[PDB]
Amino acid sequence: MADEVLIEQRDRVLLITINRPDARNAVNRAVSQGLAAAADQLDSSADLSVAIITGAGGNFCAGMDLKAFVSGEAVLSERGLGFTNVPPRKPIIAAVEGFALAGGTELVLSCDLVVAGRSAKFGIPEVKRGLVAGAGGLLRLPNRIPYQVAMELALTGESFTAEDAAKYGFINRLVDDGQALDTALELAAKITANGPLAVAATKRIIIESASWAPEEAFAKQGEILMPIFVSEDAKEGAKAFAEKRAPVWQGK
Amino acid sequence: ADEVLIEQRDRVLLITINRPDARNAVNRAVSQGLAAAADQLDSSADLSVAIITGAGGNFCAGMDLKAFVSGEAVLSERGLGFTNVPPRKPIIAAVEGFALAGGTELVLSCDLVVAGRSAKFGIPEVKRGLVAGAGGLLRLPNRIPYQVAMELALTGESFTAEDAAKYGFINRLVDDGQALDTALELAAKITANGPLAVAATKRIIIESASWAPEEAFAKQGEILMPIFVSEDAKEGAKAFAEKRAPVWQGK
Amino acid sequence: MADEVLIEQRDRVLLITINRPDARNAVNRAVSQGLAAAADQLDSSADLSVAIITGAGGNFCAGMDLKAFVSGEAVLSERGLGFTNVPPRKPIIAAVEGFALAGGTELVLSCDLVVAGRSAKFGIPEVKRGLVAGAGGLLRLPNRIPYQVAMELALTGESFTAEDAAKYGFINRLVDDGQALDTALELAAKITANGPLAVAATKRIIIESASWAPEEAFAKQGEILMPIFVSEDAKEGAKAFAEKRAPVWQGK
Repeated sequence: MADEVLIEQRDRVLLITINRPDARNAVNRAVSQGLAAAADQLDSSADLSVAIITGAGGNFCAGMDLKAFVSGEAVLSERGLGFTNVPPRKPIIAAVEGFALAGGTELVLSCDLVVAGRSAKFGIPEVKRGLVAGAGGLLRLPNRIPYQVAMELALTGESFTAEDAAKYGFINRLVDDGQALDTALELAAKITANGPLAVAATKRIIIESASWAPEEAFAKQGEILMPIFVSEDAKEGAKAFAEKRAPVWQGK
Repeated sequence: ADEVLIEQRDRVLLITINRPDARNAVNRAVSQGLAAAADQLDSSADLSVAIITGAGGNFCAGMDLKAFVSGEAVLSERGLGFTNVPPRKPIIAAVEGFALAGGTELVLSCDLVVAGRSAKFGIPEVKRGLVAGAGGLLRLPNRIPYQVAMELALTGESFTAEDAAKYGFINRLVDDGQALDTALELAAKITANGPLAVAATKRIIIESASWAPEEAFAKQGEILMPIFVSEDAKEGAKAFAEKRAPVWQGK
Repeated sequence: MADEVLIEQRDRVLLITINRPDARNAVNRAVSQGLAAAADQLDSSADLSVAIITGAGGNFCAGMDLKAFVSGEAVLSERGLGFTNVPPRKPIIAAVEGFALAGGTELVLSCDLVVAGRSAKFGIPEVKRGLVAGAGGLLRLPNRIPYQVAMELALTGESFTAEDAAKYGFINRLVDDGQALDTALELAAKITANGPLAVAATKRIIIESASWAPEEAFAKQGEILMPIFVSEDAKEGAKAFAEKRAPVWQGK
């Protein structure tokens, strides 16, 4: 059987495919560990700038594999359910088709950007069973869409589509079913044209800044900016611009 | 009759401000009765959700100024009714007609909003040289886009349910007079679910805004633990697997 | 050569105009200092309640003047690029036409309200040169429009129009090109109609509340509120309302 997580490098893009189509890409031990390792690979390899996560067979992820867990498999890695608890540092785009409920929705929420087929289905249903979502969905959904919409969805546990969520800026690209990956690939290419460390540092500032004291916010930002300003890539950006040619990025 | 009416319908507490002739302004009896309602909601295991609405087609005109001026102690230990310490369990505002000033701050202390199309909101304090102090400024810029909340707070202008629907401030937008009926359906969607679960989900959504990132999952975990050992959690798994409805206890 | 920053008072409104249209109103030292001193004037003058900032000759601001930086001008003032890092205490409206990229966009984000001509062009393009935007755009854009859209624009560096951005609440008044100043003045008058101290304190609570611990938020608000309750304007506001006459504010 093919690997349950596929990993393919396309220039500065790392394409991560959950590959259990007959289980709608539910997260068992091999998927959780494979996704954690992809995150590590993305962040540790200089010639990568961005990742895309997607699912084989027109479904993204049914969430935790309850059957695998009940048999005795560990579904959590060091980064949580795949990487829900500790998403990667470098930018990652979720390319979502079809079923993406529950842990699948929480995995989507751990990503930075979302490209989705219009029929793609999301949800945080835990309260229906007298449970509460614990893989970050409650920490993040209320910051991606309007507070009262997120609250409604979390309290009713109802499903919602990419098509419905597009008005709230939760869907960076809304396309026809079947188009999410090719669209994600284009968006990734727009990002990887830019300075590798600069796109990473930008993300970092955006995530960390909502934790900073206003008194310190500019100094904290400045700490992250400094290495960028003196990077080799920053030199090449200016040089390439003067010379009317494409920059050649190195990630240093 | 009583200036605040309280009615239990299974797991729903219906709370009605009952001063229609005063457009349901908050005097001492109202503020105290709303605070007492919040206590009853939060202390009663057989309640999961509340709905707050106003008698006679208006929600709440805010602070009763005649009461304030005549020396009534209008603020309760939870603020203007419960603006400052809102209930722990989920609550829905069912808003018709006039909902200005303190009334808008009362709406903003709720979690979800069902409104008649013509319902009127606003934070008009600056027009009188005052500042809104019952939570409006702390919450409105987190419920609609920052610059829209800023604008509304600085001009003091009124805005309707219809205008605000565009920003995700209105969970259900209904023909005028239908807010309570629609809130009762929305409430039933939530009371269908685990009582402890819906309260804890709300709790995490609220308190997460002020957690250090590096401690967010640990803080969250402290709220989840009592849930995963709850009797409702066990009943939810057994009810699903026996293809029947769950019978909740709030334990 | 005219002043690089024009300043005009209309009743309680301070109109601040960046005046280097030859350079598309790029910020050199003269502009940065002019802008900082205009902020100071707004905040220290009791008979002012609100400002409007705009650019002469049909664009807002091209951002940092590169010729100036390169040659050695100390462009950053005490308040940043003009006043990006420490904006005015009192409310300020950006009246934006035409080119408003990079530093210009961050200047806009340092204001509280935006009125823009529909073809106005914003952007945070630093990543394209292997740089990161450092004048507050990354601290602020994600709180004005949806998180993932801000993240996207930050990572792509892609320009966006006022027309595009209006759906997100980033544009308080979207108007035809050429009408931004006129409309900003009408909005400013709607604000100056209200208590000067009350509008400033309202802005302060909105900004600073973002960083208060919940259990202290009402007490901290209480501190900013106390001076308002006992203010002379508070009395005047109630008596003018009672009488249904224009209140005459004093700023105390």
